Amino acid sequence: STGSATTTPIDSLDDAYITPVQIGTPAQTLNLDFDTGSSDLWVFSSETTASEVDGQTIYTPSKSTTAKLLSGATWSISYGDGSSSSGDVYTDTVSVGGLTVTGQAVESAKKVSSSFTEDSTIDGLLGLAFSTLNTVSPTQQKTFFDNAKASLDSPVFTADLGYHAPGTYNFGFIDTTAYTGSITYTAVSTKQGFWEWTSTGYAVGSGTFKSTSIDGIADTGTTLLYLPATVVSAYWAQVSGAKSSSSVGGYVFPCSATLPSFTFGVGSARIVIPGDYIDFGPISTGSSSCFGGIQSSAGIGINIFGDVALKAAFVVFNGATTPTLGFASK
Repeated sequence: STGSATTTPIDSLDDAYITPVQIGTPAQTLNLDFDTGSSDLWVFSSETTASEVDGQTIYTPSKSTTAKLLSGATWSISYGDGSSSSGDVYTDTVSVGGLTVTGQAVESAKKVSSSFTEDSTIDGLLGLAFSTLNTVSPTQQKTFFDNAKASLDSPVFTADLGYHAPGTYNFGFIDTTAYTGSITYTAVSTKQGFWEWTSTGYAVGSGTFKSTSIDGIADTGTTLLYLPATVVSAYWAQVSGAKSSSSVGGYVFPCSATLPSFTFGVGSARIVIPGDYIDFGPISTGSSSCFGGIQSSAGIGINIFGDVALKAAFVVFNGATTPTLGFASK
């Protein structure tokens, strides 16, 4: 089997992407944030504290003839950005782009943090990291991909995120029309539960490539590119007037600037992030100070190849017995 679904930016900055997901019978369609950095499929629901729901579409398990309470199961998650959610668990039928999993754990939120409430466009998350990170207790549950894997034509999914435009998540096949040149594959460590890999280096604009190993995670659920402070300083040094602002919480730059590109290495291959992808607009409405899309990972504890990086590439998440990651230009 295969599946193919369009993923759409939630706003004009590409802060996140939402993908429609069918849950239950009859289908209840929710727009979920596909997150290769976590492993829970959780949704706003009829059980979510009413004051914590603000415009989201909810899953109502009592209206699904295929929903079953997973007795005794609870979940609770905290994300790298300080947001969190928790609740109980149902199994139900879940379909993405024509690919159906029966008996998928659907984690129903009883509580969500303010950051989730405030984002009316995101109805929940669909985790695509390794199932070892799933938070369901006392019986850990599998991701949608893990459940689908054996049925797929090939045990892969691909992320093709757009810049200020829709893109595509495919399951079970590689669309050879969706990228240019070849796909370069690189090794993955699953030891921390992530799609963790090592970039071979970077360049700023038309500058020379610096060969250096940068361990990090491919994370569709993180907006920005978080890299070591040395790398990030080298980038922003090429933007007149850019500075790290402790009050704002990262590098800012004059909105009048033209940003240089940023290149990262995948083996001997190179992915070029155009400068415009690094612009996250005014820090507050009407400001001439703009927020940068490349930020320091210092104090996160891990480097993160988030959407800024991934949307410059066609990315293969290869879930073979020994997982690997592939990147192509597009």
